[PDB]
Amino acid sequence: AKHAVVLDQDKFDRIMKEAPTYRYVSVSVLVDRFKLGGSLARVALRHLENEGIIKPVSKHSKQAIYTRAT
Amino acid sequence: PGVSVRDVPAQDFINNYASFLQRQGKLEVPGYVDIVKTSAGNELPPQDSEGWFYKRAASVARHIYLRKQVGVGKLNKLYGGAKNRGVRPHKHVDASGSINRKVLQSLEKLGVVEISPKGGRRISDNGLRDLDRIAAATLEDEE
Amino acid sequence: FVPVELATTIPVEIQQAQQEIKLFNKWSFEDVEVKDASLVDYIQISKPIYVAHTAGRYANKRFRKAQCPIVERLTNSLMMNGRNNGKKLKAVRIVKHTLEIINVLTDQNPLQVVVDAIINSGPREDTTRVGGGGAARRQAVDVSPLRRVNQSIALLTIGAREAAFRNIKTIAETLAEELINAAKGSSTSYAIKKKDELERVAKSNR
Amino acid sequence: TPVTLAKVIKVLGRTGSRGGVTQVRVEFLEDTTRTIVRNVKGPVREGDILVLMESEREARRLR
Amino acid sequence: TVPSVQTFGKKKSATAVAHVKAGKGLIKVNGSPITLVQPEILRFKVYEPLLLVGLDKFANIDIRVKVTGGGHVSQVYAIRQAIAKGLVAYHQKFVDEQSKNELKKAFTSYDRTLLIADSRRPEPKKFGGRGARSRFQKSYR
Amino acid sequence: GSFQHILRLLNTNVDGNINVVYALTTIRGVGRRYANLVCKKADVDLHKRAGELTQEELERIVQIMQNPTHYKIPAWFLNRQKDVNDGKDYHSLANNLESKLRDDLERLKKIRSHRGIRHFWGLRVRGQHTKTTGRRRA
RNA sequence: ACGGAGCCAGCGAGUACAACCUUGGCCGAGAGGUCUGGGUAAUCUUGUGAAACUCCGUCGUGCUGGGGAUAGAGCAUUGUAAUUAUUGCUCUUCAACGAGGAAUUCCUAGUAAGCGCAAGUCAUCAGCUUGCGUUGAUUACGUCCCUGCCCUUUGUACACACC
Repeated sequence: AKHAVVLDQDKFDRIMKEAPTYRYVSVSVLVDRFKLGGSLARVALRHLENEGIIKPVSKHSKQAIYTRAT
Repeated sequence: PGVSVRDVPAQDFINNYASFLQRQGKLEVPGYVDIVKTSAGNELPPQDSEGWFYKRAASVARHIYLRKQVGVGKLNKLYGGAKNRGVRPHKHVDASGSINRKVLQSLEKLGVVEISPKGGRRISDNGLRDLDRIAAATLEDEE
Repeated sequence: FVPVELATTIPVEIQQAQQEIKLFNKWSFEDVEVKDASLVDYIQISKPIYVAHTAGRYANKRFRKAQCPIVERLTNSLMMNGRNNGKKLKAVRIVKHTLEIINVLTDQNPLQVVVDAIINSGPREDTTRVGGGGAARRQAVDVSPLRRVNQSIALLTIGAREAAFRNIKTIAETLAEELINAAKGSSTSYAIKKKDELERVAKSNR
Repeated sequence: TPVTLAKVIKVLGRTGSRGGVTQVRVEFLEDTTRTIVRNVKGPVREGDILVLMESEREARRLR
Repeated sequence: TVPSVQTFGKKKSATAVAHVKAGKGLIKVNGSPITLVQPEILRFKVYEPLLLVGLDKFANIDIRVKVTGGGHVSQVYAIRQAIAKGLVAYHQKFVDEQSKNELKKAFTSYDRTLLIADSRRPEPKKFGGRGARSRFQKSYR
Repeated sequence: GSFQHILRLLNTNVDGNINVVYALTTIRGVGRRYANLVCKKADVDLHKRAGELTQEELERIVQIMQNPTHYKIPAWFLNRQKDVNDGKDYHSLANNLESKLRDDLERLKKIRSHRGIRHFWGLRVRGQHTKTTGRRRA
C-alpha cells in the first residue's frame, strides 16, 4: 500500500478546487497526483459528470477520457 | 409503420423491459434469490443483487419470441461459459438449472410463455402484446 | 448536404460525412505531408481508407509492405506478446483512443503528429557486426528506406507497452505521449533515445 | 548532425560473407553527378533516397 | 413481377445471400436494419459500399440478408461482399452499363475485396508437430 | 472519518479500510465467499470500505458466525459437520477453527490410519506421485 | 481478473440383443436423480447456438479481489471392489512466482501464436496424440560466418575402411 486511498473529508474540499480548467481529465490523470487511488478516482470522476462541470469524449470502461466544458 | 422487436437493439431492449416488471412486481420470485452462484462455475455471486432476475427473465422472453420453442437445458448451455478447473485447460459446462426453470414456470402464470407440442415452450397471444409495447416504448426513447 | 431518405433510418451525423469529404472516422485524413526524402513514397497518406481492419494480401512480393496505410502499421505492432497474439479488435479500439488524445491536445490533425514521430525515431546509421578474424568490430553501414520506417514503429510500441506494465496509465495515454515527444523533439521519449543511442555507434568506427 | 542528401543509381548485387548487406552506388540530389560506392543494410530500389551523416568516405565488401 | 436477383458474397466459410427487390429502400441484416450488425466497432465497415457510390442508389433497391457460417468479424465481410454485388446485379440487368462500370472502377481504388472473392482457405495439420509447419521440440542430450 | 483501524473480532485481526469481505478474510476461518454470505444477512454495501462501520453491525455478524443453523443459512455452506456418536452439525470461524483442526487431526493420529501415519512423517496423503513434487519437505 | 448483457464455427461420432448418443418435462445451490422420447443417423441428440472475442459496470499498480498448490469434513456417480483422495461438486485452508543465469528448440502467410472443439484408448478416468474451424502479426524474400550435407581436384603405409 502506497497511501492516498483512504477517504478523507479534507481531500473532498480540494477535489472541487482542482476540478475545473484542465486539458486531461481521466482515471489515468488523477492517480498521478496521488489522489484517491484506483477505483475511488472513478467514483470522484462520476460526481463531476452529473452537474455539467466536465464533459465526456470516450465512454468505455478502462478508457474514460474527459475534457473541460467550454 | 413497421414496429418490430428487431429495430430496437438487443442490449438496449432488456433495460426498458426490466424497469417495466419492477413497477408491477408481479413476475413472481422463487425463493433462491441471492442464495445463488448463478452457474456451475463462477466464484463470485451476482453483483446486481436487487433486480437481477428481472434482467434474466426479460432476456429469456425475447429469445422465446425469435425462435420456435426454447427449453431449460439449452438456456443453461447458452448462458453458461468458461471455468478455471485448477491447473488444466478451461472447459465449458452448463449454468444453474433451478434459476432458468422458475423463470419459465413463473412467466406462464404472468402471461407470456405457452406450452408447445413435441417439446419446448413457445409464445402466447398476450405475450406478443407486452413484447411489442415495450419495443414501442423503446422506439419512443430513441426517437 | 441533402440527407437522403430511405426506408431504413440512418442518423444525419453519418450522412454529413458522406458524399462531400472522404474522412477517416470523424476528422479529415487529407493533407499531412511527410517532408523527408527517403521516407517519401514508402509512407503513404495518399491512400484514403476509413477503417483499419482490411483483408490484406500485403506480404507476398517484396516491397508491398509500403502499400499498407500507416494507421494499420500501428495496429499490427501492438499485437506482440503471446497473451495478445491476434485480437486486432482490441488494438483497433486502442488506436482510436490514442488519436482522440491528440485531437484534444492543441487541436491539430493527429496523423501529422504520427508521421513526424516516424521521422524522429528512424536511425540514420546502424552498424552490422562484421567478423574479420573473430572479434565483434562494428562497421558503419547506412539505413534506407523501409528499415527506417519498420524500426521506428516498433520502438514506439516497445516504449508504450513497457510504460504501462503494472500501471493505471493504460497503453493509449502512453502511446499518445510518445508521438508528441517525437514530433516535438524533446529528447525524453525512448523512441528518440533508442534511435539517438545508435547514431553515434557508427561514428566511433569511421 | 550534418545531413547530406543522396539518391540510388545502381544496385551492386548482394555482398558480404553473410546475407545481411547490400552494396550500392550513390549519386547526390544537391550537387549532381558525384558518384560514390557505399553500403546499405535494408532493401534498395532504383529511384530511392538515402539519409546519411558521413557521405564522401567510401565502403568495401564486409568480411 | 418485381426485379429479383439473388446475389451472394463469401469470406471463408461465412456465407451471405442478398435478395434484392424494387421499392422504398431496405438494407436489413437478419431482420434488423443496417445500423446494428453487432460487432459494434465494425459498423463503419458495412457503410463502405453505401458511402462510396452514395445513398441515392439505394432509394429504389430493397435488400435483405441472412448470414451463417464463420464467426463474428468474418460475417461482416460476407455482408459487405453481398451488398457490393447487390448493386451491380441490379445495375447490370435493368440499368445502363455506364452507371454499373462507374461502380466497378470506384471499388478498385478502395479495393478491400468487395467484388473479388478472397483466396485463402485453411490448410491441413500434418502429423508430428503442433500445427502444419511448426514441429515438436527436439532433444539429443 | 478514520473511525478505528484494528478493530478486533474474536481476538483475530480485522484491518481498517479495504472492504467488507476482504478485511474479514483475515480471520483464520472466514473466506472470500463466506463473508459475502454473512454480509447478505445483515444487508450492508460491499461498495464501502467497511472498517469504518456502526457498532451494532460487528456484534450482529459475530452472532451469525457462532450460530449456523439459527440464522438464514442452508446448512451446507458450513466448514465442519458431524462429530462424536449420532446427532448434529456445527462449525467455527476464529482461533477456534485452527485449534479445532489440531484436535481433529489428533483423532486421526489416535485411531492410527493411512492418513495419520503419513501426517507423522510429513509426506503426501492424497495418492500423489512423490518422484518430483515439492523438493524441500517439512 | 470478477459480474451481468450481447451471441457466431467446422471436422467428427452414435444401441435391438443390446444397454450407445440421449433433446423436451419435473427434483436439486451443484454434481447428478428421475418420467418420457427421437435416432441404425445431410431426418433425433444438433443449428453438436464451443471457446477466445464484443460491450457497459466492479477492482485498480499492495504476492493484491492475480494465482492456484498443499490441506479437513460431507453430498453425488461408475463399479464384485475407490482405504494407497478413480471421477465430479460445496464452504473452508490460502502458498510458490514482480518476465527467468549460461545455454537452447520450432518457424517465411490463412502460416506463427492465443482459442476451444471433436475423435482415438474408454465400465469410470486428458494436464496426451491424431484431426477441425474462429482470432490472425512482426521479419527475410539473402548467405556460406557458425552446424552439418553433394560434387570436383589433390594426398594415403587405411579396405570389418580414422572409434
